[PDB]
Amino acid sequence: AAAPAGAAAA
Amino acid sequence: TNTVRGRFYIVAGIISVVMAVASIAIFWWIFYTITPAPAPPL
Amino acid sequence: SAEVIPFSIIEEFYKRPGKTLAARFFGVDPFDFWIGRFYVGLFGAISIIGIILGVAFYLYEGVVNEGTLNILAMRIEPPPVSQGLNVDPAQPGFFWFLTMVAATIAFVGWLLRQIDISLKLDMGMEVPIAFGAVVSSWITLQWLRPIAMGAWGHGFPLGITHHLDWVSNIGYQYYNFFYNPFHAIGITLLFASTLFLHMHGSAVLSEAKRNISDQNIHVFWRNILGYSIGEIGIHRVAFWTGAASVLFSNLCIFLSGTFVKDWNAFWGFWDKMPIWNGVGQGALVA
Amino acid sequence: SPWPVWSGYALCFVPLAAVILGFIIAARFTDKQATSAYLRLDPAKAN
Amino acid sequence: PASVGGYQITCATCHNGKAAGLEPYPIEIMNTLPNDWRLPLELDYPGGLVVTGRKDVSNHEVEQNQFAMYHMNVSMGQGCTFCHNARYFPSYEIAQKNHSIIMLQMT
Amino acid sequence: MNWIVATFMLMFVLVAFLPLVVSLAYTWVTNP
Amino acid sequence: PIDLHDEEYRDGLEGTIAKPPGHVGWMQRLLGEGQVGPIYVGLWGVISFITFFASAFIILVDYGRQVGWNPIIYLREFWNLAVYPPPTEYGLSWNVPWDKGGAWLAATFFLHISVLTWWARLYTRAKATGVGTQLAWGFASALSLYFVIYLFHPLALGNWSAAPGHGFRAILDWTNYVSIHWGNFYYNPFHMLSIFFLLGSTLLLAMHGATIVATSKWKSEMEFTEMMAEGPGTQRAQLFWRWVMGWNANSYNIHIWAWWFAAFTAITGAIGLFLSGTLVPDWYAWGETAKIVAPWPNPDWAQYVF
Amino acid sequence: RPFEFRTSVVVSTLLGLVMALLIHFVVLSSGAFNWLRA
Amino acid sequence: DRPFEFRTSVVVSTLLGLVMALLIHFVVLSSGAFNWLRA
Amino acid sequence: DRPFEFRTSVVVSTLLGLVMALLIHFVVLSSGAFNWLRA
Amino acid sequence: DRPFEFRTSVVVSTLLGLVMALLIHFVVLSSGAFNWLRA
Amino acid sequence: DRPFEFRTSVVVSTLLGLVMALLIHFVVLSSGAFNWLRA
Amino acid sequence: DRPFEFRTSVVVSTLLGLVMALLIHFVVLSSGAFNWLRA
Amino acid sequence: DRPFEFRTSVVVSTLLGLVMALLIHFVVLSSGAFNWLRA
Amino acid sequence: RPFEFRTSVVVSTLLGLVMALLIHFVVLSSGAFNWLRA
Amino acid sequence: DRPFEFRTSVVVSTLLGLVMALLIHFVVLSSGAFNWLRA
Amino acid sequence: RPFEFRTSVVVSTLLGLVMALLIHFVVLSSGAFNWLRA
Amino acid sequence: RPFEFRTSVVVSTLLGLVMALLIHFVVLSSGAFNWLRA
Amino acid sequence: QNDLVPDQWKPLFNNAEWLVHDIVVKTIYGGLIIAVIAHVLCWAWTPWIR
Amino acid sequence: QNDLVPDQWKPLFNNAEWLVHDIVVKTIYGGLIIAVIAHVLCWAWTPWIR
Amino acid sequence: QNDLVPDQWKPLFNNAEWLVHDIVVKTIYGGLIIAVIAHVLCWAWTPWIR
Ligand code: BCL
Ligand code: BCL
Ligand code: BCL
Ligand code: BCL
Ligand code: BCL
Ligand code: BCL
Ligand code: BCL
Ligand code: HEC
Ligand code: HEC
Ligand SMILES: CCCCCCCCO[C@@H]1[C@@H](O)[C@H](O)[C@@H](CO)O[C@H]1O
Ligand SMILES: CCCCCCCCO[C@@H]1[C@@H](O)[C@H](O)[C@@H](CO)O[C@H]1O
Ligand SMILES: [Ca+2]
Ligand SMILES: [Mn+2]
Repeated sequence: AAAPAGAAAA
Repeated sequence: TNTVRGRFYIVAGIISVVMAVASIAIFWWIFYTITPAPAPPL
Repeated sequence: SAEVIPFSIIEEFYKRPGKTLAARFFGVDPFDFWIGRFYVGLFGAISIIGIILGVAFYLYEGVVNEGTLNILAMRIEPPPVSQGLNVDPAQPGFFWFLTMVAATIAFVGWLLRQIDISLKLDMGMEVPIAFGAVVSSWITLQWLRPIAMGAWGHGFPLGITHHLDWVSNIGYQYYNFFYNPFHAIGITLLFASTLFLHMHGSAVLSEAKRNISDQNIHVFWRNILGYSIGEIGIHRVAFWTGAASVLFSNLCIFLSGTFVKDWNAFWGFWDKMPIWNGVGQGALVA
Repeated sequence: SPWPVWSGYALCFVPLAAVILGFIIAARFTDKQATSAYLRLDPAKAN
Repeated sequence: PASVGGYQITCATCHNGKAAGLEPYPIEIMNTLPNDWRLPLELDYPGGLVVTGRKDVSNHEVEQNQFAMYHMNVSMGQGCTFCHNARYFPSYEIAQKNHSIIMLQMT
Repeated sequence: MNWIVATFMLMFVLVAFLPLVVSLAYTWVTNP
Repeated sequence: PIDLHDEEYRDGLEGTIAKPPGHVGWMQRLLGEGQVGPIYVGLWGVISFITFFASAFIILVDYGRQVGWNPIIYLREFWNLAVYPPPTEYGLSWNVPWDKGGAWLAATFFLHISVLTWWARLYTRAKATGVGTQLAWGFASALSLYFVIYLFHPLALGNWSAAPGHGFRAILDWTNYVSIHWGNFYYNPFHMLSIFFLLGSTLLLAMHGATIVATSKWKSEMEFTEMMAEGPGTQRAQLFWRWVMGWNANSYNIHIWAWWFAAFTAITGAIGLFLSGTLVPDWYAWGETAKIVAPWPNPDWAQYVF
Repeated sequence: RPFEFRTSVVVSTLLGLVMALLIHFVVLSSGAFNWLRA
Repeated sequence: DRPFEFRTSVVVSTLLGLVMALLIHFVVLSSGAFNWLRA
Repeated sequence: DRPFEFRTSVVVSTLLGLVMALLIHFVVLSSGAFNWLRA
Repeated sequence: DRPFEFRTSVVVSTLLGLVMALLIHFVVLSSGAFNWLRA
Repeated sequence: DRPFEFRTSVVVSTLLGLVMALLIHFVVLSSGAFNWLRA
Repeated sequence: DRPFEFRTSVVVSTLLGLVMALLIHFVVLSSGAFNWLRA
Repeated sequence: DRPFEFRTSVVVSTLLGLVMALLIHFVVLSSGAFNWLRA
Repeated sequence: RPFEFRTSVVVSTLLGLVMALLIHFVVLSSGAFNWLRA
Repeated sequence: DRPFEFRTSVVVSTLLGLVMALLIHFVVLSSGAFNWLRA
Repeated sequence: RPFEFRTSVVVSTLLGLVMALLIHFVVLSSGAFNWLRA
Repeated sequence: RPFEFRTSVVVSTLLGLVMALLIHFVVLSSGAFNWLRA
Repeated sequence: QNDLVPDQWKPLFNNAEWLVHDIVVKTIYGGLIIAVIAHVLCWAWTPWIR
Repeated sequence: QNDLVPDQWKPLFNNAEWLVHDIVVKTIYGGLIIAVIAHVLCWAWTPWIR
Repeated sequence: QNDLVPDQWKPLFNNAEWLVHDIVVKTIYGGLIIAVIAHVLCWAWTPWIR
């Protein structure tokens, strides 16, 4: 869920 | 060291350095040999 | 394929002993360890020695020997040009020399340390090359040019506002400095570097958190300029331009006290070429 | 007076302090973001 | 002052071994200048070529100043730093600037 | 001016160009 | 809903030319990409082209008039010809002769229009594809300094001759003259800030390029897919800069650093140049009152004399 | 369709405006007519 | 689909009118032919 | 969902107050209006 | 979820105190109002 | 196969001839040896 | 686990003390109030 | 778990001692207070 | 393909050409020999 | 496989010959030893 | 593993060599001895 | 396990070469021997 | 591990950290005593407040 | 491991680090004695406090 | 292809490289002879050491 850019995508 | 490649690299490096310094040396020897000294002022 | 890793596994996986330059020369690195986050080695001890000594000598020359607590009013100056290339502990410029030498060691040590780290992670040697360009800038300004001129008094003073008085006086002694061709090339490369940095930052930020493909940015950069460079070529161009900017500026400052004395006279040949000399009349001659 | 003029503080020292402090804060937040836990490829498999 | 040497103006000055045909402004010294620029001798010195900090002056006057200043340092065989400290051009800390004021008045 | 020391210093200034040239040549050779 | 093929291979005014595309080999070998074209032309790209070439036509015809319509003297003297703004005796007036400032005014107006329409083109083409409008605002920050140099500083000073001439040598001359007029520009503190940001931008560009090329065996330069899951190259770059400096960055926020370091240069430059003539008429004297000038009582001037 | 009407309209309108502005600038600089004089 | 767009023409007209107004005001007021804002 | 965070308000207020206080102190010090730290 | 951590408060307060002490000592020393460290 | 293309040689020869002709004409005109184009 | 580490405190204290000692020695030597290192 | 490593502490102490000795010797040599290594 | 031999011969040819040109100009501008005199 | 392509050798030799011919012509013309395009 | 003898040998040799060079340079530049003088 | 006599031989040879170069340069460029000008 | 520490300071100290803390505090006390003596001697030599 | 280290310093030192530490402390004592002698001799030569 | 090239320098030269190397050395020898003759003639014209 947690991603390098700071976005938490499903 | 054991292969021919390393020996060639070392010899090429030393040859290039000595050729550069000797070229500069002979250039300046010829220059100072043939070039006249400047005239002193009046 | 991809999961959440806490970056401790990442750091622990890549730590290995002994793949540096000292490990290849002596067979072992005497300082092959880490302190905190930093990696110490040979050339990490030498660099830190140089850093501490340079800071201490700079502050001793500024606070003592000048009696000022204002950091913007210090003139850490070299010896006069009448002293030649001689060093004397009983003469005013001595501490400047010490500071200069220490800085050189620090800078050179830093460079070599980078190579060591590049060898530990199995990388290329691009960062040492790009940094060695500006280390050569320092060496040209403080070592080669004063030796060719013949005195240590041709180097720059190390004050925060006073090293700019040297730049102003040197630039107006060889007037006009704008007419130096290598100077123009260096300024062109600096401006191009800043433009390229802004363009790359904008391009990567404009596609970050979006449900698009990787081909949208190519179509964008091809609709506007007619050419898109690619992802390996943007970063290659960045590296090359950044290095060349200072590489070309080394010549401009080296050739000023040697081989040249006036950059307005340098162009005196241009109007005297046989193709177009002797073709106008009045204020249109030459 | 041994003191600068008021525009010396307004034009020189406040921007200097602002630049230094902003650099420190931006570096702190950049490093905090970069060393956190998020999606990465496994170093053991990927190498 | 006596520190300049005490040399005198004679016939060979201003003539250099020629009777007529003297050229005050040869084509060899017009290298970066228009080939009709002449020294502005209708002004008063000091004050004729001062530009620093003036709001009744613009880049046209600064260009006219720079033409004369390059003529001067071609005529001395020197750079700008012979008469100036380049960190402040209004400064009078080099004696050659006063010598040059006297020589502008003479010419 | 010595003119012999100045030439060696000029050669050092020029040899400072070498790593970038080698980088360009490496890029050209390794990408046929 | 974006069809990239239609966005690149359409006809009309709202379409592209230079189709079918070309291919340059040495660009493919050195840079990795070799395709040139097609290039979009629209309404904002035809208004920029025509206005730019109107201004260029005016400048080049005036060059020819100054030379005397002689092609050989034109070639000889090309790099030191210029079109200059009206002298100081006129104010901001437009009732100036053509050979004493009218051509400069016309050409500058057309150049203003061209740069504005180019900004519009960047904005609209960013929205036509699916990307954000970050190049447009970077160009706006760059244009702030341009409009201070050519429009606002002359307006606040009260004459057009405070603006640069149109030529190869005239921009260097403008730089020299403007620094000489207002004291010394080295003691301008926003000049110091601008230099800080410019040299930092060059530092950062060299660093980023070198570190991405160094780790390119593991495809670290594909920064679009690295911002979703990081692989071995990005991990190695992070470890390199952590073991060198003590702190590192991401494959995302490094380009944030890049954008802001490049943007601050132009903004600080605009502020410094605008303040240069209107509030502080002498920067060395100001720096002397602000305690940032070193005394220097006994200079060794033998260095500066031949 | 080889020729588009919109391109013709845009190009002709822009050229007309550019020419009008240029002629006005030239005539103002000439000083022949009184116009905006002192 | 539509050969001409109304929104584009509106934007272009507004920008052109603003630019012309600014240019004419500056040209007219800097000539010195009118007695406007005189100390 | 709150429009603002309390932490941001606290940090902004503290920073603004500190900068304002330092500026006012140094502006008053160099004016010469008050005796204060006078040699 | 606390708004503030104690560690950041401690670090900020300590650095602010040290910087303020150094600044006030420098200003008081550079005024000439006290016979302190005069020769 | 073929080391050179005929098109490249033709282009190079044409460009070289044109440049040479222009250069020689300019040198002769500027020399002043022939009457030619005189006022 | 714990807000502060003992090692960081030791390191920071040592660095600060060393820097302060060197700075105070240089300032007191520069002041000229003591007959400390004179020819 | 010990807070420090012994080898690193030895290295740091040795480095500090060497730097201190060099600094003090170079400061004393050029002060002219002692008749040592005089030309 | 090895890069040593071609690089060596190219650098040798460049050095020889540059040295010959430099020595010829130095001898010409000295006036020791008659050579090209008015 | 070959150490040198024939095309590169031909191109280099042609360019060198042209440059040398131009250089010698200009040096000899500028020397003044021959009459050539006088007046 | 720690305090290996070879590393200590390397460190000692490097430090001794550097100190010898430094002291020779300092004594030569002091000008106190009549050594290598004109 | 990683120690060998070849390492010591190589290190000592390179060190001797560097020291010989440095001593030649220092002695030649001095008040005595005056760069062999005499 | 956390057994020689007093019960109050368990959440902050270990055994080794406790020993190193004790060493550091004794060193600090000795340094403070020496600093006081040095200042008293310097004042007896030349007072710096006049 | 630690068998000849004293009981008090077991969690801090090793079997070889104890020996290296003893060598270091003896080196420091000898250096301090030599430094004191050197300072006394230099003061007898020319006092630096006047 | 490694033929007609001696085994000592086989890891460096091919046969085409061998032919090019032979041409290069022959050119060098011819140039050296011509240079010696040129220097002798120039010395006979005007000696530069007196
Ligand atoms: C007129 C001025 C006088 C003079 C007046 C004074 C006065 C007054 C003082 C000194 C003090 C000192 N002087 Mg004195 N001194 C003079 C001239 C000299 C000269 C010289 C060549 O002229 C020298 C070499 C010295 C040397 C010294 C030092 C021995 C000492 C500074 C200790 C220190 O660095 O603390 C810093 C050391 C550190 C290791 C930094 C750490 C300290 C911090 C603050 C606390 C943390 C401790 C740490 C956590 C413990 C862990 C263990 C460590 C890792 C080892 N002085 C002249 C003659 N000097 C000071 C002193 O006596 O201190 C004992 C002092 O008060
Ligand atoms: C630094 C140079 C060399 C080296 C040079 C020497 C020399 C020389 C000697 C040794 C000796 C020894 N070395 Mg060793 N040794 C080195 C590296 C090592 C390393 C290592 C981990 O790398 C180790 C474990 C050792 C270990 C040892 C011991 C086997 C042995 C005995 C020490 C002792 O008795 O403690 C006691 C420890 C002390 C430190 C004594 C204190 C003296 C100090 C140094 C004072 C300064 C000297 C001063 C001029 C005289 C005294 C002052 C007065 C008090 C006023 N060496 C390095 C590579 N070593 C000694 C021996 O007996 O040889 C077999 C000996 O003489
Ligand atoms: C004697 C010379 C003076 C000096 C006088 C000045 C003056 C005057 C100025 C500067 C300014 C600057 N100086 Mg300075 N400067 C000096 C010495 C230095 C030194 C040095 C090492 O000595 C350095 C590094 C600098 C560096 C700088 C820069 C930081 C800064 C301008 C950068 C910039 O953003 O340009 C980039 C330029 C732009 C962004 C505007 C132009 C481009 C825009 C984007 C429009 C272009 C579109 C175009 C029309 C399209 C046509 C192209 C088509 C493709 C064909 N100066 C000394 C003191 N300097 C400027 C400044 O900012 O002041 C604070 C300025 O005005
Ligand atoms: C006479 C006064 C000058 C002189 C002035 C000129 C001028 C001026 C020129 C020459 C040119 C030449 N001169 Mg001459 N020349 C002089 C003395 C010399 C001396 C000497 C030892 O003194 C030598 C060796 C030469 C040698 C030469 C040749 C290199 C060259 C003629 C051959 C050639 O290649 O063009 C022959 C051309 C071809 C073989 C190609 C055919 C071109 C065709 C005819 C196309 C022409 C374009 C046409 C006009 C367009 C119309 C097309 C229709 C619309 C269809 N000159 C003296 C000093 N010389 C010319 C040159 O350099 O040309 C390259 C040249 O322009
Ligand atoms: C003009 C006289 C100068 C002087 C100028 C020089 C110069 C120049 C040199 C020395 C060197 C030496 N000098 Mg001295 N020297 C002077 C005054 C002194 C004083 C003094 C108190 O006055 C002292 C103590 C010394 C001491 C020394 C030694 C450090 C050294 C002794 C040579 C040696 O060890 O063999 C060295 C050789 C060996 C141990 C064996 C080497 C093996 C082979 C036989 C060497 C030939 C190699 C050769 C390059 C060929 C390479 C082979 C191929 C690559 C295959 N000199 C005076 C001021 N001195 C030399 C040096 O630094 O050497 C390290 C050196 O070059
Ligand atoms: C006398 C003239 C000067 C003066 C000139 C110097 C000089 C010069 C030095 C000192 C040093 C010292 N001075 Mg003093 N000093 C002065 C006045 C003072 C005053 C004062 C209040 O007046 C104070 C407090 C001091 C304090 C000090 C200490 C900081 C230090 C001595 C203690 C030490 O570190 O242990 C001594 C050292 C050790 C315990 C380390 C162990 C050393 C071992 C023996 C290694 C020696 C190297 C050896 C040759 C190599 C090994 C052998 C090989 C294998 C062959 N000085 C006056 C103003 N001072 C020294 C220093 O800074 O040392 C770090 C130093 O070099
Ligand atoms: C006589 C007046 C001057 C002098 C003037 C010159 C001039 C002028 C030159 C030399 C050159 C040389 N001189 Mg001398 N020289 C002088 C005194 C000396 C003294 C001395 C101790 O007195 C020495 C050691 C030398 C030594 C040298 C050598 C460095 C060199 C001869 C080697 C060479 O070129 O062959 C090496 C052989 C080759 C490199 C083979 C390559 C040659 C082939 C044949 C290609 C030739 C090009 C050809 C024109 C191309 C035509 C192509 C066809 C049309 C297809 N000179 C005196 C003081 N000297 C020459 C030089 O530096 O050349 C590099 C040179 O040009
Ligand atoms: C610089 C201020 C001069 C000094 C010093 C002397 N002369 Fe001169 N003189 C000067 C100029 C600019 C000219 C005009 C030259 C021209 O091209 O017309 C002259 C001219 C003369 C002449 C007349 C020349 C002629 O008619 O052909 C004479 C006879 C003459 N000058 C004499 C002269 C003497 C004797 C001087 C020393 C006492 C002397 N001049 C000094 C400028 C200057
Ligand atoms: C001695 C022959 C000089 C040379 C060489 C240069 N300058 Fe100079 N400068 C000189 C004088 C005698 C004066 C005073 C002019 C006056 O009418 O009073 C000046 C003046 C300037 C100024 C303006 C000073 C001011 O107060 O604003 C500037 C900006 C200036 N000069 C610049 C300058 C430059 C750029 C030079 C190198 C080309 C240069 N000067 C040389 C004397 C001499
Ligand atoms: C390199 C700088 C611009 C010059 C371009 C023309 C030089 C020759 O360019 C050739 C290309 O034509 C060829 O396609 C590639 C390999 O595909 O190799 C290059 O050397
Ligand atoms: C709309 C843009 C701003 C317009 C501001 C116009 C400023 C006019 O300023 C003019 C000067 O430029 C002119 O030289 C004199 C003539 O005496 O009169 C003034 O009013
Ligand atoms: Ca001219
Ligand atoms: Mn990137």
